[PDB]
Amino acid sequence: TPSALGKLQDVVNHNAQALNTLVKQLSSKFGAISSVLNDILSRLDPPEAE
Amino acid sequence: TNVYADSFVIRGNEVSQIAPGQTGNIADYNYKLPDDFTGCVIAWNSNKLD
Repeated sequence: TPSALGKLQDVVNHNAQALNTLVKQLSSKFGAISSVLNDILSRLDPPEAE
Repeated sequence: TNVYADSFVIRGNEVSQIAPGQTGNIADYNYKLPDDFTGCVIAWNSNKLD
């Protein structure tokens, strides 16, 4: 029965999912033209970049 | 606290360049206004005297 360690694998899967989501939520646009800070600082002017 | 008062003559087509965070011929090489400028801009024609 490989599913006997339910909680021991569940906590590790939850931690891995939380870390993967926290890392993946950096490439999502929250109202800007892109998700790269360098692109915002390069293309747009300082006022709109702020 | 401090009220700085400067004066200068400018062309009519160059008045729109006097703005916080504005580029132009008389906006990047003669007078650079900061992006956090807190003040008033007073302009008036003086063709009858200059």
